[PDB]
Amino acid sequence: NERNITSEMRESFLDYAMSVIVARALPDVRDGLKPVHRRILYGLNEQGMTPDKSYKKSARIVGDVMGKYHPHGDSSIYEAMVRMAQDFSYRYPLVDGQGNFGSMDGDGAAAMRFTEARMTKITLELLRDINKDTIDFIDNYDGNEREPSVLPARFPNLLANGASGIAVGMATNIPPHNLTELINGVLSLSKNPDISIAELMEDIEGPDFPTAGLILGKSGIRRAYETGRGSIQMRSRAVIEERGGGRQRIVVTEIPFQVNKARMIEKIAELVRDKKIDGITDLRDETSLRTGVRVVIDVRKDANASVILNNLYKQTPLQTSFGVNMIALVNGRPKLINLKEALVHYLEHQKTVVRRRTQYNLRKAKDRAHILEGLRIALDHIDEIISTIRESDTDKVAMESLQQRFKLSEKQAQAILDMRLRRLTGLERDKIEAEYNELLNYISELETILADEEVLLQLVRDELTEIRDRFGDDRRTEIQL
Amino acid sequence: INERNITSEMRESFLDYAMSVIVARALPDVRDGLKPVHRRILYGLNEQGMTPDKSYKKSARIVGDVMGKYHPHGDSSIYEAMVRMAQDFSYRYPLVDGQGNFGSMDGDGAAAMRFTEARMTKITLELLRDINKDTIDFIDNYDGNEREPSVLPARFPNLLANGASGIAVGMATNIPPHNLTELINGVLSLSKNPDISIAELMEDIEGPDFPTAGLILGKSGIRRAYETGRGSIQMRSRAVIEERGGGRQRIVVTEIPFQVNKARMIEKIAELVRDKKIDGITDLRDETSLRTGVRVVIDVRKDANASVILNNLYKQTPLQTSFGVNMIALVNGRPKLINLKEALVHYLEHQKTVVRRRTQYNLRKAKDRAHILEGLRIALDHIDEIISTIRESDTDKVAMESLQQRFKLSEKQAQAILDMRLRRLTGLERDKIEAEYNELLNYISELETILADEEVLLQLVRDELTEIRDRFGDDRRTEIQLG
Amino acid sequence: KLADCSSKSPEECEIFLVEGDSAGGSTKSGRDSRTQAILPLRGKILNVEKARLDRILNNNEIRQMITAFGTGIGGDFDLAKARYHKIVIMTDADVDGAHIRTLLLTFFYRFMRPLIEAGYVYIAQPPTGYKGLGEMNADQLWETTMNPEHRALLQVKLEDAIEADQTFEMLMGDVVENRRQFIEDNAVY
Amino acid sequence: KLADCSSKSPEECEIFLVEGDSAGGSTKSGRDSRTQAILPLRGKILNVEKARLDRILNNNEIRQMITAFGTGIGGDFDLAKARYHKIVIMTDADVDGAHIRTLLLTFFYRFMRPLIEAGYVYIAQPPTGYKGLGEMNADQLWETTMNPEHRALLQVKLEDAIEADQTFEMLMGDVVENRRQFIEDNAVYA
DNA sequence: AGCCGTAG
DNA sequence: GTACCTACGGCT
DNA sequence: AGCCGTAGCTACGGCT
Ligand SMILES: [Mn+2]
Ligand SMILES: [Mn+2]
Ligand SMILES: [Mn+2]
Repeated sequence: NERNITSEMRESFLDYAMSVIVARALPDVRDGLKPVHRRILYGLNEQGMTPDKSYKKSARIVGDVMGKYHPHGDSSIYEAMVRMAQDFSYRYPLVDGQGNFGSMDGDGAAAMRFTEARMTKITLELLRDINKDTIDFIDNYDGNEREPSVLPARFPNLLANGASGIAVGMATNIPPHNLTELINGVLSLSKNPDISIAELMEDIEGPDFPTAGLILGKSGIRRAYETGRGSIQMRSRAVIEERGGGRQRIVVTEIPFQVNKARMIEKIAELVRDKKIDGITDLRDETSLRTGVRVVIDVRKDANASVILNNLYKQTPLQTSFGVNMIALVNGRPKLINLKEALVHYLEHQKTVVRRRTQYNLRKAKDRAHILEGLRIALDHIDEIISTIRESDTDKVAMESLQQRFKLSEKQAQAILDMRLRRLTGLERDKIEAEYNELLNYISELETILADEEVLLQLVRDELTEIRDRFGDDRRTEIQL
Repeated sequence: INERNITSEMRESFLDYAMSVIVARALPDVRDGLKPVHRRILYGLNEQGMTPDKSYKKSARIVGDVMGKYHPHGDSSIYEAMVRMAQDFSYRYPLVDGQGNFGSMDGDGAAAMRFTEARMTKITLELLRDINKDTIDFIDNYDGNEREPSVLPARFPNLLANGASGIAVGMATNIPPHNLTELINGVLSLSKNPDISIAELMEDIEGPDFPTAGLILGKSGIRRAYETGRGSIQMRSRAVIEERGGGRQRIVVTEIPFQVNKARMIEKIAELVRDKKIDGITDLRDETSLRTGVRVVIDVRKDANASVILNNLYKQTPLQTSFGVNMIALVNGRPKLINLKEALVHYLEHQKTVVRRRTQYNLRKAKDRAHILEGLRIALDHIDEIISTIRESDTDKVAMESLQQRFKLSEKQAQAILDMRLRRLTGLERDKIEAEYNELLNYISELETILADEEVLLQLVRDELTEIRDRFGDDRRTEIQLG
Repeated sequence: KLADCSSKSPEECEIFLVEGDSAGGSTKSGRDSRTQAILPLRGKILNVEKARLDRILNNNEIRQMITAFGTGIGGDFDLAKARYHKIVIMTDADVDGAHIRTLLLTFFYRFMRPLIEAGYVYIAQPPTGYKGLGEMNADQLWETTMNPEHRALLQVKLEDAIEADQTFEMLMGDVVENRRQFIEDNAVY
Repeated sequence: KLADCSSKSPEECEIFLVEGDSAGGSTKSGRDSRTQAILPLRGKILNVEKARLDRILNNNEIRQMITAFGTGIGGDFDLAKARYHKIVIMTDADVDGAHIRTLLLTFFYRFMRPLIEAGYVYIAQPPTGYKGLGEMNADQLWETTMNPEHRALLQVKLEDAIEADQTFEMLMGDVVENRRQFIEDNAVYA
């Protein structure tokens, strides 16, 4: 009937602010994903978009995600999927894209209609054991679908691919890291819960950008890992070389992370034009898919190229800082976290995933073993089984008679009635016996894991080591002292 | 190889494009009255299980599915085509049941495909009826990863019912919508007399029937269009002159001509008043509402003749619009200017083929099932020997051959016995198999009777058309005034 | 973008400020074109609390609202020159719809304050749920939100001017920390 | 919209007129930015045979092509002022791509006729199939259509000027009947 | 004229 | 076929 | 000052 403007403002703004914080701009500490990214990857998993299968139209993927889980603009979903396919944006790309998916020059991807996409091999590790009761599922926006609250994330994705999100009252800026370094850090933490940031830094040297480049000093890295906030100076990989006739040039082969190459070139061109920099005769972008990134700055004869390079670092994005602000959703709430807290929350998620997977595999093995026990009784007394079914007028009568005579459960009797005549052949008979013996050994193996917390932790360690050996790569960004 | 003559390049490239627009874009097929985009939408809805009993699905999901599987063109082309099929002012018999803003008569477009939802209408089930009963030929899709229909069974005459309008290369098409009761009655009259004249067919089909209703001036334009495939039909708005108080009058328009934009028509009246090209108008309001329907009010100046103003509005504004009939449809994969009889003749021939091919399919299916039941009959009569034959066999292949030799069974019969679940061995199953066999032999005989007589087949086509007419047939909307 | 009403008497006329062009076209069909006007807003409108006067007066969405209301702004505001006695905020029953509402209330409080004081500013109450305005039919938008017979309008009331000034400065102002402190104190996870 | 090349020597420079902005950005990455230039065209180009001179000179796509080629038009055409010795028509291997090609050849024949005569106009040969240019990767577009080492370019040749004038008037002119008669006579429905 | 409806 | 208005925080 | 990243025009034919 009536509404006070102060109460209306406070309630409406708080409702929006909270939604951007917990359901839009901030990633979860466990899988390193924002709701849009998680819905894309889960969408790809439900659509069967694994790396072994053929690429599917991006418009079909986006549309499916939009209708089933993400009730927002198609451009928001598509541009998020595009970023996950760019090897200059993602240190470990999550989407394998076909067609124009953009460039370092800020050129966008081709329209949704033209591009195609699927999962990368590393994304299988993010979705590994999702249908094995490892994570809690929640109702979707309209209650017609089920979606994951968090992905199992068998590799530390938050720190690996990083994050950048502008929320309300706060923001986040987590840089990407090297996977070999991160897993080694998790393994060191799993062996010592009282490990210091300094000790963890022996494994994790600092951020590792997909665009490589250089990092100036360790003080900024240290401040960020200890407090969650710090300034990291990024530098382009540039060298001074001769070009003939006693003349020199500056050759840039790597640029800082998130820096637009074309925009950086225009800023150098602007400085030359406005005469704010001296000694530059030419500026060309010799970058190609064959030679890689190559920006050439021709230096005037007898002019000091090292002075020009130093001035370019001061006046252009050739040197750019990364303002670290590690804010992630911890227990559904925003929190400024240090390097240890990020690894601690991740390791706890892995222990839970592996435990819940082992518990699920035990329940399903025990259920299947119960069914095979019924089928084994059925084959041992098949002549009696057949006659019991034949004497029965209905399926319900056959069910009750089988349960009574052969001490079977409802599920066991049902499985016997569902048994096809071809299961009575020698090869199919031995198949039931072979599966059952294997299952008893498997039940014992899973029970051993659940009986010891150290065996469970070692299984987490072993599975992380396997991912490290398969997906772990060399460090790209050089940390200069 | 290295060179190309500009004349040869132009002739080949333009012909390749022209032919594609003609046979695979802008022209409808005479049999189902659909263009490739519309057929792919309706087939898409059928494969996606988007029947009227099921819940609505996001338009973006429908469009995306059609785009990737059958239509490799822009999403706007597919969506806008699906939108028109859902508009009751565009389609005389809507083919798409849409949820959300699907547009209005003012040229107001539909909401973005991410907001709208869609499914089939009950009449669309008749377009797709018996599609999976070998009634129509299926073709490979654009990439060879899918199968699509070359034509839909179309159990009602959709070409004439919903009409068509398409701009191709070297030619165009403009077929108006018609009344379903009138069309089916016309088909039924043709089925009883192959030598029926256009004049006799016109006793059933009075003329076009627009979803926007309105008026048609005379029968001469209708006559020429039905005889030659080309003709000019004068459409008029439903307008009346009434008092508004104080000895003053007004013109009230409640129905406008087909494909005329209401807002654009109002602006053209406003432009004439402003430029003083029309005399006697004091006010112009659009009193149209979802509750009262279409209502355009033109206030007339006191003592001025309102009938004169109305007559001038018909001459100067789209209040009177002509429909240029040019009935070009794809006949045997080629464009052809067709008259009313040719459109009905080709349609009736498609129906005869559909019903024949359906009866042939149902016979093959029944004969196969009878053969399977014969094998199951043998299996139950000798079940103890069947079980032992399977049990003594090491592999499936050995069990298959042993069953075939011992019990005189075919590969299909032996396979069906091995696929038989233990629950099929219950007491009353032998009676159920015998009961199904006896009914199937009667069904085989019923279908064989249809295939043995062309008249019995034709009567079945007539009966099925009558059922659709009684269920979907409605009253005439457009009034044909003489003249 | 304005789809005005037939009546020129402001006492019976109502203007609906709708979120999105999709809902805009839908509301134009469902409305009573005699007394109801529609002004669609693209999406997120300019926050006047964070923007400079030159940027506010240059913004197309802001100008379209000023022209439609016909009152003027700030010191030049004339309540007797109001073209509609009902300014209805019609946004989606979601978090972004709530944000557009805060942005619209910020503009009215800082530039058309007597319009709230006269009880001319209202908030439409569309059906609650997962469905947005752009997803609704023209007849259901009429029956549930626009029809005076069945609609439930919330009249925007100003109780304490000092409290409101502080509320608009904390929530919509340039100072992030005070906004962050409000979120932390009132957050219910 | 023009993404020019590094070299200012027209003898070695090539301009690719690509169909769609999606294929435009893709060709911009795969190209040899030293000798190859890209001018993306939205889609369907203005038919100069049906349009009047004021409309032709006012069209953005037409203006962008004139500015890029730097030769001028009609009577003011200067072959020595050509900025590229290779004007490559790069459209999808489908019916609409064939149409854009006819539209582009109509403009060159009626406004830049000596450009065809000098053998400066070429037709790119992208991989045949269901896939369009916009669906292809930047490296795929380079290796199959843009790389001088593996590409197969069709040089546009003018044999009979009288025959070509009649061909451009019949296929692209305002007279529908002559175009309809051509379709009917040469139509193959096999 | 500029509009109808599938296409880039 | 294509586009450019806006919120939001933190760094330059 | 402005950026990061998730959100809220043309062809073609026929009109007469
Ligand atoms: Mn008229
Ligand atoms: Mn919304
Ligand atoms: Mn194409």
